[PDB]
Amino acid sequence: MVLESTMVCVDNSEYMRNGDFLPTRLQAQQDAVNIVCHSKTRSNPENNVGLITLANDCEVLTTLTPDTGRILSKLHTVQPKGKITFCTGIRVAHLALKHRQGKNHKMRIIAFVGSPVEDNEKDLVKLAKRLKKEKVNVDIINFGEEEVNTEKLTAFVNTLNGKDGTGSHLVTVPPGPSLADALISSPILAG
Amino acid sequence: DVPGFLQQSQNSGPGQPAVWHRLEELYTKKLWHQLTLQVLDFVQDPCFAQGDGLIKLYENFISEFEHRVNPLSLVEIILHVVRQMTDPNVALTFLEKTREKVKSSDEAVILCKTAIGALKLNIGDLQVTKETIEDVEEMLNNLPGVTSVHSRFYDLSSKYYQTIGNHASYYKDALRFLGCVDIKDLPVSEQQERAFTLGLAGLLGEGVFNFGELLMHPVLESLRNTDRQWLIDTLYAFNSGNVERFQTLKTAWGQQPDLAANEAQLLRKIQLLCLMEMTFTRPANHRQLTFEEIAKSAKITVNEVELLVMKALSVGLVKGSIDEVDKRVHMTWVQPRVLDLQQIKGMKDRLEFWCTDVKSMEMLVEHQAHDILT
Amino acid sequence: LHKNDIAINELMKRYCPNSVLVIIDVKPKDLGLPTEAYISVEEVHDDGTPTSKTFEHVTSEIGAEEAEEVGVEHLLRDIKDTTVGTLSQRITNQV
Repeated sequence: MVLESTMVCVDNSEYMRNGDFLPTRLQAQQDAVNIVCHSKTRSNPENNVGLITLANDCEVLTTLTPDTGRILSKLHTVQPKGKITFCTGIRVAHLALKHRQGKNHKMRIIAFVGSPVEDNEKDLVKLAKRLKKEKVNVDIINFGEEEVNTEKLTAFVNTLNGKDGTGSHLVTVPPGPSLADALISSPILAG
Repeated sequence: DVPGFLQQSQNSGPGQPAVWHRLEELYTKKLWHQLTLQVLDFVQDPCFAQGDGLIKLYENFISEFEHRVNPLSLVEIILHVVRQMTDPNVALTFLEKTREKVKSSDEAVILCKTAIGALKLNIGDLQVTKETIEDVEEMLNNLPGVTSVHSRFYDLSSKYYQTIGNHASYYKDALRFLGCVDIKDLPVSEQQERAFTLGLAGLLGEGVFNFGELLMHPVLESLRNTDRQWLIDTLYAFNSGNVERFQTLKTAWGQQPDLAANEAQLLRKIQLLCLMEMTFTRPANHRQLTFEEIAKSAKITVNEVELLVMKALSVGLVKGSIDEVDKRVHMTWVQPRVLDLQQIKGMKDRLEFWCTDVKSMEMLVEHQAHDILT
Repeated sequence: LHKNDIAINELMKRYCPNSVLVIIDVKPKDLGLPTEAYISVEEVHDDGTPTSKTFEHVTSEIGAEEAEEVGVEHLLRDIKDTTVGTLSQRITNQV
């Protein structure tokens, strides 16, 4: 089958609990993680999935493992503190990709961003240049918004994404009554 | 009540619709966090505090049933409510309601009891308030050392400093206030009276002998540049010691109230200063001294020096015991405390000398020792 | 000693009880005691600085239980015991 590693980042902030959009969509995207990890389990059960947040202090809840049994139990106690962090959130994952068991597995990291980026364009294009240098697949997913959806983020993705052929895809979800599951299941990255 | 809110939201004063536009926009967007931010920005603005009685209660209710945003903001705005209305009667009921409404995730009970105590710091209650204050400071020894809550606690200790009961505690907390300083963003005009009552508390503080610790941190002397130098002069005089009684007499008669009864006590406090300074003056070259210099500097007779050194041994800052028969004065271990420049020069000097001596002896001995023994 | 070490030790401060930190050298060129035991506690600062994790030095000694002494002594066959006398004492008195 397909050999790759899956890294999912969840937003522990209070912006996910807002009353306009979904009623604490954290559980919804949790169910998304569940159905996509069960999908990967059905396809290639030998894949491991790690879990960490975007907050200031990076704390791994569960190390990468093929068994999601205890992971489902570790999906709780999100510890709703902090706001957002980007750079070290990347450096705690992409640099930690070398701690995986199988060396034949491809590097794949996604993210759930529910908060505005505090970092300027410089750090963005630099980190994008780094990820492009080490050649790691990155899928940008943003749940909820305040300011304009894509402004510098477009150029960010374009500069971050190399190998136009069968490369990474950008996921942009607008406001709506529908869930995020079938919406993030639309690209080829899911299933 | 959302569709019914539009009626009283639309109608407002002359300048209110300016912020009310963004307010109603964030209200239609149903953003609770942005709503709270807009509320704090509204409170930050110098409102007339007249027709805000409705929006205070409205935002109070909203903050009550939203169960999302940090309740501490609700505590702040309800403190503004009890500040504007000045009604301590329903204040207890409101605070109790806020304590009962909030669930248990993180503990805000420290700031809640801080607010309760602060409102109870009036002439109504004293002892029990001090007790629950002790409870508050005994609450969290854990990681949240942000000290902001402890800064509000320092304000509580200032309201406690309004009482003449304990001068020492406010100074011990003033050290914490001296160490928790962040930036200059806060008004200097307030810092004038702050450093003023700080100077008074430091001067009248019986829990401290030398004032050099207060003058040690650069922020105070940097913030006192605008203020008159009469305080800095006598503080630096108390720091470097007084060889003259004229200036300290001038600062003794400088402040009329409450300084008269404590004047002699301050004299008994600073009489040890010349002692510790003179015993910390010469580290070598005949440490042995006499009461002549002491009586000359402190302008006191030979009869009171026994009671003077008796008090010196009563405090416990000096272990000095003189075995003399004929008239003599022996000195002992003393604390450098704040700083000395000549003792730094002497430090590096004696240290360099000791080091090169140990090195010289080591090389000298080991020279033959390695050859004839090995 | 890196600044991140407080965050590294914070994990074992949460999950486990209070942890002791030990600092050694990568190259044994240090003649002094290579092992320094540092306890992790929160102490009240006199200057008034915010409360943070502070490393306090704790005295330590290097020793073995039973068989480890034998193993070391056998693997070395160089170092000597206390051996009260002239050379053993004068070596110390020199170095």
